[PDB]
Amino acid sequence: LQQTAGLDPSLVKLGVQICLHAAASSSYAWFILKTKSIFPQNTLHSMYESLEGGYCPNLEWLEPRSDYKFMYMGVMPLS
Amino acid sequence: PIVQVSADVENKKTAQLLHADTPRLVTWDAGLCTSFKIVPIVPAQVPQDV
Amino acid sequence: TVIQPVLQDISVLLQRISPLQIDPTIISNTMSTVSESTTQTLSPASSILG
Amino acid sequence: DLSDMLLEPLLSGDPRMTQLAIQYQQYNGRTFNIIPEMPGSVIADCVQLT
Repeated sequence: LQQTAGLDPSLVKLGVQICLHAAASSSYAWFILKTKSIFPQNTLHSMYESLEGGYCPNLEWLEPRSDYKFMYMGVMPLS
Repeated sequence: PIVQVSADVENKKTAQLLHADTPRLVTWDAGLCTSFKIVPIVPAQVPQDV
Repeated sequence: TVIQPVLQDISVLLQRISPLQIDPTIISNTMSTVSESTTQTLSPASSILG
Repeated sequence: DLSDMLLEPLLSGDPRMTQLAIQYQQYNGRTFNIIPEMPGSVIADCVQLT
C-alpha cells in the first residue's frame, strides 16, 4: 500500500508499531479486535476542531424523498 | 463568472462587513470615583526637641 | 560625457537636502484595492497600479 | 476593545476638512443630496470640559 498509494511513511511506521504490539501480546487476533478503532477515533472522529476555510457542496433533497432524488447546486465557502 | 471573484479566502474588509467587533459599553466600578491623590513629599519632623 | 556628471550630482544633492519624501505606498493605500490574479478582465485600479 | 478598522476610511487623506455627504444623479442631470446633520457627542463635550 505504501508503494502503490504513496502513503506517508510516518503513519505506516505507526501501523507497523501496532502490528508488532499485537504480535507481542497473548493473542494477536484478540488484540487487533480490541484495538481496531485507534485510527478512526483519532483522525476521522476528531477532525476540524478549529476550522479556517474550504468548500462544502450544496446539495438539495427533492420530493418525494422516498425517491432519493438529489440535485447538485454548487459550493459554499466554509467558516 | 463564478470561477472569478467567488473564493474562500476573505480579506479584512469583507470580514468587517460580515462581522464587526462589538464595543463593550457597560462597565462597572466598585471603588472610589476619584482621580487625584495626596502624596507626602517630606516626612514630618517627629520626634522633635520642642 | 562632460554634461552628465553635473546634472547627476546636482540631482543627488537636491535629493539629499529637500524635506520631501517620496512614498509610493500612498497610491496603494488610496486605491485600497485587494487585487487577485484570477481575473480574465482587469479592473481599472489594478491596471493603473500595474 | 476593538481590533478591526475604525476611522480608517477617513485616515486616507487630509483630516483637517472632513465632512460626510452622499449624492446620486440621473441621466437628465437632476441630482439628489443627503447631508446627515451631525448629532451630539458625549466624548467630545466631556473632553472639552476637561
